Amino acid sequence: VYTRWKCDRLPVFQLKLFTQEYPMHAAVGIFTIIFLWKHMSHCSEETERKYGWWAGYPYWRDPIARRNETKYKQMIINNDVDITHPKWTGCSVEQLEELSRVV
Amino acid sequence: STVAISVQGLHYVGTGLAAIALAGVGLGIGTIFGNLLVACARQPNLTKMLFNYAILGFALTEAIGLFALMLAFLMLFS
Amino acid sequence: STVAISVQGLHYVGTGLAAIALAGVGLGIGTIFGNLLVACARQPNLTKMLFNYAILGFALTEAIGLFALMLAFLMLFS
Amino acid sequence: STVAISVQGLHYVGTGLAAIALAGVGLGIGTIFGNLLVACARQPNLTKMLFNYAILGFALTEAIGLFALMLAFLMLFS
Amino acid sequence: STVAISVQGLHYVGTGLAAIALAGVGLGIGTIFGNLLVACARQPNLTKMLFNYAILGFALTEAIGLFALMLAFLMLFS
Amino acid sequence: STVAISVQGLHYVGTGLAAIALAGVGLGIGTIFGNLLVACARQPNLTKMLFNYAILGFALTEAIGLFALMLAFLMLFS
Amino acid sequence: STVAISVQGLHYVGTGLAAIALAGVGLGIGTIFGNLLVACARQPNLTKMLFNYAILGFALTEAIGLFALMLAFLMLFS
Amino acid sequence: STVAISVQGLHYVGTGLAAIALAGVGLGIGTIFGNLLVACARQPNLTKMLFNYAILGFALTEAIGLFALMLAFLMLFS
Amino acid sequence: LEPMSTWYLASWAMVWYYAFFFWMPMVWT
Amino acid sequence: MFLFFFCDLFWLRLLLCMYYCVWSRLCFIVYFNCLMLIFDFLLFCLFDLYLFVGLCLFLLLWFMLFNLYSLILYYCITYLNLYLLFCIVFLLYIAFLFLFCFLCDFFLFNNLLVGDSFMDVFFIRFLLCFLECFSLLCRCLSTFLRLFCNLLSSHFLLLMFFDFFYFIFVFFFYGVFCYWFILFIFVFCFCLLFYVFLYLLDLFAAILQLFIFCNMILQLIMDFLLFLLFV
Amino acid sequence: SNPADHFRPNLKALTLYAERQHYVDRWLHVKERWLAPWYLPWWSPLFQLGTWYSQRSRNLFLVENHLSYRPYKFRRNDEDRNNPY
Amino acid sequence: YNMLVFRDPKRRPQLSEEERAKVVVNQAEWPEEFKDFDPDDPYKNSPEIIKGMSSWNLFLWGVECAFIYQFYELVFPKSI
Amino acid sequence: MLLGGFVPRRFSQFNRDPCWMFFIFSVGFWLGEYPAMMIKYNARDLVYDPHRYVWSHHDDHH
Amino acid sequence: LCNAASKVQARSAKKLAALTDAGIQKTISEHNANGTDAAVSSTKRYLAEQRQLFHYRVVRFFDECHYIISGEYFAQYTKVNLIWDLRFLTKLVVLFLIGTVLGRQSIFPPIDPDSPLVEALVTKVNPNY
Amino acid sequence: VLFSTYRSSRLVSKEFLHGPVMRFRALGEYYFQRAWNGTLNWALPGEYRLYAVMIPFIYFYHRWHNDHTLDRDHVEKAMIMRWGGTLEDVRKLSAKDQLRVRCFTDIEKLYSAYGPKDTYLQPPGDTLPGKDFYR
Ligand SMILES: CCCCCCCCCCCCCCCCCC(=O)OC[C@H](COP(=O)([O-])OCC(O)COP(=O)([O-])OC[C@@H](COC(=O)CCCCCCCCCCCCCCCCC)OC(=O)CCCCCCCCCCCCCCCCC)OC(=O)CCCCCCCCCCCCCCCCC
Ligand SMILES: CCCCCCCCCCCCCCCCCC(=O)OC[C@H](COP(=O)([O-])OCC(O)COP(=O)([O-])OC[C@@H](COC(=O)CCCCCCCCCCCCCCCCC)OC(=O)CCCCCCCCCCCCCCCCC)OC(=O)CCCCCCCCCCCCCCCCC
Ligand SMILES: CCCCCCCCCCCCCCCCCC(=O)OC[C@H](COP(=O)([O-])OCC(O)COP(=O)([O-])OC[C@@H](COC(=O)CCCCCCCCCCCCCCCCC)OC(=O)CCCCCCCCCCCCCCCCC)OC(=O)CCCCCCCCCCCCCCCCC
Ligand SMILES: CCCCCCCCCCCCCCCCCC(=O)OC[C@H](COP(=O)([O-])OCC(O)COP(=O)([O-])OC[C@@H](COC(=O)CCCCCCCCCCCCCCCCC)OC(=O)CCCCCCCCCCCCCCCCC)OC(=O)CCCCCCCCCCCCCCCCC
Ligand SMILES: CCCCCCCCCCCCCCCCCC(=O)OC[C@H](COP(=O)([O-])OCC[N+](C)(C)C)OC(=O)CCCCCCCCCCCCCCCCC
Ligand SMILES: CCCCCCCCCCCCCCCCCC(=O)OC[C@H](COP(=O)([O-])OCC[N+](C)(C)C)OC(=O)CCCCCCCCCCCCCCCCC
Ligand SMILES: CCCCCCCC/C=C/CCCCCCCC(=O)OC[C@H](COP(=O)(O)OCCN)OC(=O)CCCCCCC/C=C/CCCCCCCC
Ligand SMILES: CCCCCCCC/C=C\CCCCCCCC(=O)O[C@H](COC(=O)CCCCCCC/C=C/CCCCCCCC)COP(=O)(O)OCCN
Repeated sequence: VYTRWKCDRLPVFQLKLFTQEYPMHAAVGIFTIIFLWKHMSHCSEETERKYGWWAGYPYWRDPIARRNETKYKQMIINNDVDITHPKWTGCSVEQLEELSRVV
Repeated sequence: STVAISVQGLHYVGTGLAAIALAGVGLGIGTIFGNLLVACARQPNLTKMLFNYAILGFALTEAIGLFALMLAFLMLFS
Repeated sequence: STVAISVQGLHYVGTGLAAIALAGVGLGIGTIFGNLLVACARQPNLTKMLFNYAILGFALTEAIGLFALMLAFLMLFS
Repeated sequence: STVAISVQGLHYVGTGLAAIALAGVGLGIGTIFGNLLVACARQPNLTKMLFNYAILGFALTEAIGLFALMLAFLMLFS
Repeated sequence: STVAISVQGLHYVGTGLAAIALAGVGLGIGTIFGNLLVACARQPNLTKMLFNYAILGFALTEAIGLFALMLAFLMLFS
Repeated sequence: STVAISVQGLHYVGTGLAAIALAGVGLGIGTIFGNLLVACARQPNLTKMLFNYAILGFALTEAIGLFALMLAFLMLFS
Repeated sequence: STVAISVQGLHYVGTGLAAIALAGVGLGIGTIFGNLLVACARQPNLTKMLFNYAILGFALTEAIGLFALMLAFLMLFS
Repeated sequence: STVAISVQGLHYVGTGLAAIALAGVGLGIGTIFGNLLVACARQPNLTKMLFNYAILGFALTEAIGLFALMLAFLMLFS
Repeated sequence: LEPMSTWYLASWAMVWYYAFFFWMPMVWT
Repeated sequence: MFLFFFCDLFWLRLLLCMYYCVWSRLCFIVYFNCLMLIFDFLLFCLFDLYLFVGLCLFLLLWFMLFNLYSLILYYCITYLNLYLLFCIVFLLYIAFLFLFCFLCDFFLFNNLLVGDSFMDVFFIRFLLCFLECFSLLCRCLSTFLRLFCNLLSSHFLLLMFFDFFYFIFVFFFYGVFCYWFILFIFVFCFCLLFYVFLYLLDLFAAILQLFIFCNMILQLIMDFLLFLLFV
Repeated sequence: SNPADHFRPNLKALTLYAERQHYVDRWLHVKERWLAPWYLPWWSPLFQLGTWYSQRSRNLFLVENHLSYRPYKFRRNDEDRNNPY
Repeated sequence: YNMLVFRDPKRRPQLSEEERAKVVVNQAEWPEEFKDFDPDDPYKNSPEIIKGMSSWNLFLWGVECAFIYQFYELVFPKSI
Repeated sequence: MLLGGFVPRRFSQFNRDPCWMFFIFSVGFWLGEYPAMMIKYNARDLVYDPHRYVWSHHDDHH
Repeated sequence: LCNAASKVQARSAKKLAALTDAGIQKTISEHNANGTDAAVSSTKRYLAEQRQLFHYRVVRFFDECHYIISGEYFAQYTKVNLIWDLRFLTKLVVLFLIGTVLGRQSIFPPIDPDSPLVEALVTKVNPNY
Repeated sequence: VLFSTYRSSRLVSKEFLHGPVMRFRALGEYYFQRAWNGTLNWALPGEYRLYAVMIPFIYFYHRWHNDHTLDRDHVEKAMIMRWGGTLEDVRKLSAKDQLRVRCFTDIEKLYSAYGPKDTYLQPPGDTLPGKDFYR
């Protein structure tokens, strides 16, 4: 005789279980997952340094700095960003050259 | 030498101490109701009379709590 | 060296401690109104006499409550 | 000389004192249920009437606890 | 180095502590009247002699309260 | 002169005070189960209803104690 | 460095603590009389022998209170 | 002026206060066992249910004891 | 204390959500 | 931020696969009350009162695979976080509560207004109603908090005691050969007794706490169930 | 401290980071790609489910006029209470 | 008997005293493993899994494994 | 549930079942690792790190 | 001090009588009748047998060496032999480690003069140890 | 039409890997499918031998993982911080020196909260390097 658990395959039984057996529970679970990923899915660098490492943050190599450096280099190279633009520096290119000659 | 000091965080401590008086009030209320159940379980036909007296006791112990609450508020806002 | 110090916030602390005296007073009232229910059930014919004695006990306990309350207020506005 | 001092950590101490009020509330609730158990064993036929008065007691005693918690939250966040 | 300090506000703290002893007195009063009602219900014929003894218990317990209260007032004004 | 001070270590003392509320919780739980055994000894057939109400009372008492823990952990990490 | 400090007002604090010792003394006396009323109600013919023992208990309890009171006054005058 | 202070030894004080919670726990256990003996005296045949319920409650009071002990260790080793 | 932490709470709760939505059916059948 | 980690049940999953490829009877259940809600015959409920059985069994199995095996040293309770337990209890409790509320039967809440008509509605009955509606959410919070903190405290105590035992056993065993061997023997016997007592206590409390975690949810369900009588 | 460190997951393998802007934009692109085709009319329940709630939330954000300051969600340092920046 | 928390199961008697007394015991039919059977030590004559492998030998093997685990680095240390 | 199974009467019988053989081997490991720690960590030639005061976990977590 | 001794003696006597070994009981009875010590006699018998079996051990060693070298041992190799060989290897390893420790007369390797750990040796609390 | 929703739509023959599967089931069933193996909610079996076997194995593999993956991080951190603050500085030492340092770290772990506090608190007047040695 027909029974959901014995005859249906696992994905079908899962859908039936969470749609016609525990639908409210599934709905609340999805709600909670969305909330968690919307408000509890960020970690600042200081937080990672304080608690994000098993034995502590190895300041002697600063892996966060290398990670950010790789990120920014990849972004600049791929997107063809002119980091010498006045908006990034706040001064004209000629002023930048003058400063370079000064320092 | 004469030194006058004004600690503006001490009023918190005084407020907490007053709240401890509520411990002797809430417990007192429970004692009244605890004896009420035994009294009711003995003479249930008198429940309508005992309940009024039980309320009267709560109206007095609670009044004492207000005095402690009043001090907890005066110091917490002064 | 001679040093004289005047801490002003301490008047709050004394006020809070006196409020704790009400804990026993409020609890004591509950005991009276707790036994009253038991006594009434055993002898419902004597509710009036027992009730009067319960009020007497409440007044006596309240007297101590005001004594502590007086000390609390005096140390609060002083 | 006039010196005014503001110790922040003091707001923590006042909060801890207020929490002690829960000791009386917690004990008072248990006393009510303690009498309820024996009250029903005496008269099982009244396991409904007695139960109504017990939860009435829990709510009245818990009401005092709200004030204690309110003071704690009104001083911890202050 | 030798340093002598004289804090004026400490006398408030001692006064509040002396007031706490009143709780042991106030609760004691309720106990006497808590059992007086039961005794009256048990033996109504002795409503008079028991009442006199209860008053005596109040007197002795009250006398202890005044002894503590004397210390409370002495330090409040000194 | 105006002086503002922020002590790190005062968040520990308040935490310990909140834990004291657990004393009035553990005792309250013991009171319920102490009465449960007597109630079972008096009306043993009714063990189930007594047991369920004991759990209800235990649940309510624990809820209060946790509120003390909530404050205890809030201050400990603050 | 070696520093010797002499705080004056502390004797008020110690004296207040000794006053609290009378809380149990006051409660203990009330307990004796409370049991006396029940014992008299149970055995009304023994209204004198019970009274004598109650006086003996009060005297012993009072002595304990007096022991504490001696320290309370002695520190207040030190 | 802004002043930041870091007191080291305060963590000891909070540790001791939490340990006080065990006073309401150890006593709570004694209450359960105290009732157990009485219950076993008047229902010897039903010792199985009474003993099991005593040990069940002893764990629901030991939990609260463990609650405080954890905070004590946190404030003692950190 | 990590048990009191929230800087990676979502990834931490994904374990329970996977257990509830994907392993419970297998244990059920 | 996305962290990739794994639960500490892989060996237990393997054992479950090995031992349960064939059927076997189950007769001992930690929380048996989820299968017998009605004790008086002829009483029946139109509400799906047996919906909680599957979740109860799965939760018992999961929490037992985690907590009971956590006594073994170095075993990790991967789910031990306050807010994660909050999420679990929120899911279960709020799901059942919304099941009751979606029924769109307002009369079901009549019992919230505690007491009788003879008590002041605004100043007595209504306040108590507010307090009880607060108590429901407090019950949810209490369940999750108790489950978290029992485990945390027990394991803290076990770790501390084991550290003390290791210290004394390693750095003071030589006293066996010395003249003060009796003191060390007494201390060692005391430590063994305490070790056994702690393990037994933790084993019993781990199962009791699951009894109570499931009992709170079942109590929530029972607080809104109405039984009809067959005629 | 040391006892407290024993309550951590013991099988951490990898950590990946992604800015909210980037993956939000990618999700928006995916949603636009799947909701663009003509055979999904704007009045269909699916399209409204996809778009209306997001539009409402963004509009609520834009209309917001708060007298207080809300520090940037993704600062480098948010552990300092006396430095919202 | 018990070994820590492990208790040896015991079979409940099924025969009454009258019927039991009429039973004739013939250990000749019993297997060699179970002769002079004692409930307090039913496995006294049980054969060893490995001939010549005593329990103490396995205990010493475990002790030696622990000693190796603790002392190998002392003889063959390796750089970080 | 602790219902049944082979239960050796004494130490000498632990070799009568493979599972209990593994169990006694594990017990031997457990109990013998302690004397090894005693010998290793109480040795005469063991020396504290000269730089032990350079850094410690106490300053790190503080 | 005397009651405890009597109790211990009684317990040992009960246990000694409990054993149902015919040979052990016979030897105990004979030695008690003669007033001699059975355990010491057993020790002397064992030592004499070992002294007389030394060359038997040598012959067995050579025979076992021939058996192993001939390859006959590996012809009938089984899992039990594998278990025994693993036990043998473990004993060899632990013995080697113990031998190294005794040879250098120190649990830890000695510190070279050029090592930075020499300071620790200089700062010993008790130079005698 | 593309995929069947019924488990009866077999993908392999009934005799596929019959032998190995039967051996696996034989291993599973010999000790578990018994009357005295009455589980408690599928988690706690009744067979004593199951405990006796599994508890040691679980402890062994957990301890191996902890020693070779988790505590190693703390040990390496201590070695780096106490001997230059860089990995190359530690590698400049010999294997014996690293062994000494790691065993001192183990000593500290065993001492914990009950050991002498001179292992991390420098007594006044001590000649050993301080915290600012490498700064
Ligand atoms: C008539 C024809 C006769 C033909 C005769 C032929 C005879 C000769 C043999 C033929 C050749 C072999 C055939 C296959 C044998 C398979 C083994 C077997 O026998 O199994 C037993 C059994 C035999 O069949 P049967 O018993 O006759 O019938 C089965 C029942 O009818 C229904 O079963 P059920 O429903 O009860 O259960 C099915 C399944 C439940 O259903 C499913 O799982 C199916 C759905 C799974 C989906 C998972 C992916 C989802 C991803 C998200 C969605 C993506 C959407 C993308 C959209 C498009 C994007 C563009 O159950 C399970 O999951 C549990 C069993 C799992 C087995 C264990 C798997 C791991 C083994 C690892 C061993 C090796 C370890 C490493 C060794 C290393 C050594 C160094 O078969 C199965 O159980 C089938 C299991 C299938 C699992 C699939 C999992 C896939 C995971 C990887 C996905 C990779 C994706 C990559 C994407 C990359 C993108 C960049
Ligand atoms: C082609 C797919 C469909 C395309 C679109 C079609 C047309 C539209 C459909 C409906 C759209 C609904 C719009 C929102 C309605 C109201 C709800 C709401 O507020 O939503 C907020 C937000 C949407 O943003 P929005 O408000 O519309 O506008 C942007 C805002 O400005 C953003 O503001 P915000 O502050 O809220 O932003 C924070 C963050 C907030 O984002 C979140 O919080 C994400 C939450 C995700 C919820 C997932 C629900 C399903 C859970 C199933 C059970 C999982 C159990 C645990 C499993 C753990 C281990 C895998 O927002 C986002 O970044 C949104 C990104 C959403 C990405 C969704 C990817 C789903 C992946 C599922 C993986 C499942 C793996 C199973 C493997 C099993 C293998 C055996 O998130 C969601 O709507 C989440 C649910 C999305 C459901 C989409 C349809 C079903 C899934 C289709 C893709 C499946 C991929 C499978 C990959 C497998 C790899 C192996
Ligand atoms: C960039 C680097 C790479 C990484 C990229 C990642 C991309 C991420 C995208 C962004 C995602 C954002 C959100 C992330 C949230 C994470 C949350 C989280 O982790 O929470 C903890 C939580 C922990 O869960 P749990 O309690 O540990 O249980 C989950 C376990 O899977 C166990 O649970 P269970 O046992 O209940 O699961 C059911 C299980 C039932 O049991 C089994 O099936 C047994 C097997 C279990 C496998 C799974 C366990 C994995 C164990 C560790 C890894 C194994 C070794 C890998 C070796 C790698 C070597 C490099 O069945 C399966 O797992 C089905 C798969 C079976 C595969 C069999 C393949 C056989 C191949 C045979 C080939 C033969 C070729 C012959 C050729 C001959 C030629 C001559 O994680 C989850 O719940 C799942 C999170 C997954 C989120 C989706 C991620 C996106 C998909 C990534 C796929 C990458 C594929 C490419 C990799 C290439 C190598 C590098
Ligand atoms: C740095 C390098 C320094 C190098 C220094 C130099 C090194 C040496 C170089 C050479 C020097 C010249 C040669 C000297 C040889 C001396 C040895 C000798 O020949 O002995 C033969 C001699 C027998 O010769 P015999 O009389 O001709 O025998 C006639 C028959 O053959 C008898 O046949 P049998 O059938 O009797 O055979 C068995 C017999 C024969 O077995 C042996 O041969 C034994 C091994 C012989 C060598 C012993 C060397 C000892 C050297 C010092 C320790 C080093 C470690 C030894 C490890 C031994 C492991 C077995 O077993 C015994 O001897 C038994 C002795 C143990 C009795 C245990 C009884 C304890 C009762 C406690 C009751 C307490 C109650 C208190 C109540 C209080 C109430 C208030 O046996 C002994 O002298 C035995 C001495 C055992 C001393 C053990 C001390 C251990 C440490 C103290 C205890 C600490 C832990 C426990 C404390 C518990 C709390 C109190
Ligand atoms: C170190 C600090 C520690 C702090 C710790 C603090 C406690 C943290 C505890 C976390 C774990 C426990 C979580 C329990 C669950 C909490 C749930 C919660 O509050 O989440 C609310 C949050 C609130 O969402 P929100 O934050 O996006 O709100 C938007 C509001 N505006 C735009 C004004 C800013 O919900 C979610 O996160 C899920 C939202 C999507 C799912 C629901 C969609 C339908 C909404 C229907 C109504 C509106 C649309 C109209 C009707 C439908 C039309 C189609
Ligand atoms: C229903 C109730 C069940 C009760 C079971 C009772 C079990 C009794 C165990 C007796 C002692 C066993 C000792 C084993 C020693 C192993 C080797 C070793 O070194 O370990 C030392 C370890 C640790 O000892 P340690 O802490 O002294 O180690 C010292 C090591 N240093 C110094 C480095 C720190 O011992 C344990 O922790 C064992 C505790 C066991 C507690 C009981 C666990 C019960 C729950 C799990 C049951 C699993 C059953 C699975 C069945 C299959 C399921 C499908
Ligand atoms: C639906 C496709 C329409 C267009 C035609 C595409 C043909 C591509 C060439 C395929 C050659 C190999 C075919 C092998 C047999 C496939 C049998 C099959 O589909 O069975 C599904 C079967 C599972 O069946 P059950 O659910 O257990 O029960 C089925 C009974 N109801 O699935 C499998 O096992 C996977 C088999 C995959 C085979 C390859 C399929 C490739 C499809 C590609 C489609 C896209 C167009 C390709 C164009 C190619 C041009 C050269
Ligand atoms: C080549 C080995 C020879 C072995 C002979 C041993 C003879 C020992 C006789 C005296 C023993 C008691 C000595 C008391 C003083 C010990 C002090 C101490 O610990 O000193 C260690 C010596 O200690 C050790 O190394 C040994 C520790 C204990 C070893 C244990 C051996 C195995 C025990 C197995 C126990 C199993 C259970 C048996 C229970 C029986 C009783 C119930 C050396 O270092 P110090 O210079 O003193 O200070 C170091 C500071 N940097």
